[PDB]
Amino acid sequence: AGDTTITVVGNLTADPELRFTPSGAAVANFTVASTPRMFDRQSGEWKDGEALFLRCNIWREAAENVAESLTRGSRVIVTGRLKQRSFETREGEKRTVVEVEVDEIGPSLRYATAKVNKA
Amino acid sequence: GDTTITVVGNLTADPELRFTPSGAAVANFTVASTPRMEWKDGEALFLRCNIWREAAENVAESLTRGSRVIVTGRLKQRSFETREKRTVVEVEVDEIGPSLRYATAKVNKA
Amino acid sequence: GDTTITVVGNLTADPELRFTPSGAAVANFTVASTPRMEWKDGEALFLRCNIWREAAENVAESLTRGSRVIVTGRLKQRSFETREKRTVVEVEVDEIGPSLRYATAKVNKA
Amino acid sequence: AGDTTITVVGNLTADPELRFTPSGAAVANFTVASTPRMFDRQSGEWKDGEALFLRCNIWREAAENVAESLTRGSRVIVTGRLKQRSFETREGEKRTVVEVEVDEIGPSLRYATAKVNKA
Repeated sequence: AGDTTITVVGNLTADPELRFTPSGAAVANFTVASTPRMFDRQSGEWKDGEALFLRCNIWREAAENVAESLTRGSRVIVTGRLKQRSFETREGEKRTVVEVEVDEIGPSLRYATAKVNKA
Repeated sequence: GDTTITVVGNLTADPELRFTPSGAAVANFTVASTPRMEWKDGEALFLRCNIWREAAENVAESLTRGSRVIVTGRLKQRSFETREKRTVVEVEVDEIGPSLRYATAKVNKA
Repeated sequence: GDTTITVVGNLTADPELRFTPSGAAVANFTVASTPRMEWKDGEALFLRCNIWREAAENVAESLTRGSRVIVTGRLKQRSFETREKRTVVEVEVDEIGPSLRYATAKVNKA
Repeated sequence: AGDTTITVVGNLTADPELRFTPSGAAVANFTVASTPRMFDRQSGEWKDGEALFLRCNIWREAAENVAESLTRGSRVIVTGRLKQRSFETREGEKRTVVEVEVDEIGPSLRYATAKVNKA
């Protein structure tokens, strides 16, 4: 009844890639780079932790809205479901990767303002 | 050890921006989350939210009554123990953004 | 569209097991979540929880006052609008288990 | 300040693998198989969705407690942080995978009871 759900905050590594299926349905893909931060004891200020890079998918109107509104570097908040997709290596094997099927996404207002236009 | 929460919903009213006596910007708003499954609204959940600093000012400039938002933060609770027991909750907002589910946005850094 | 929450904390009291007039088992318990960072407790957050069916009976059999638990469920809110405004929250528990952070458990299916 | 956090519910695919670092610190690894469920419209009851398999890591006392308490098939609830680890293929390349650094874990009481013993 419950999918595995997630919230990620981070920046897009690149402009959202927008495609259209053969039916005309829009799909946008992008990756969120999430930079955590540790205390870094033994003197010293903060220290950025290893970044997590999550590939995200989103469909139809929401995908179009993402393509119209976000770009490389955009700081975003994303909620969605973690899904495992299967791929194919040039050596025959099927290696999986975890991606986010996005439910909702928006630009963070932490360091930015936004002019919102409702559909 | 902090209990975190993500809520999606609509501002019940325009964010109220103030400044502490110290000069620090603070914004208060309430998120109304009404689940649906175009048939049958669920119970409506109204979460009081507070946020600070530049984010506070960006919220006040960018969002209004009705704006659909994604909010993540820490869930807080108070009890006013009394004459009579009263509790409220509140979310100390870490990040907030307008949802692009049903809208577009022109974004402007800094 | 449902707002979910995960909370980690300790039962304030032994779970209270009842049966609806229908015969359905229900358990009520409250989770006290006290964040720490062995220096400085944070604010304590007490979430009323309800769960149903076999899970209700397993909770009542397995957990007591003090038991450290991991709880995920849907956050619910009520307003008692009145003579005077009063709200409470509650978590409709999807799953619950005792944490193995500071304890072991002998587990027994069914 | 915020890591990317997650809650997963599922079953262990196998008994937890327990190891000890050269310092004597315990580490347990295991994978949670999370089976979501869709409505399956166009007549028909429920239908299990594609399972998500997440590799989980946990350390020290908590790892020992997991090894003492859980086995293959154990239904569990897990909270933790999503981390990307780097590996090495037999063809030279470094392929990453997302894992859970476990904060807390416990056996679900959904279909089971537990005798809890506090340390």
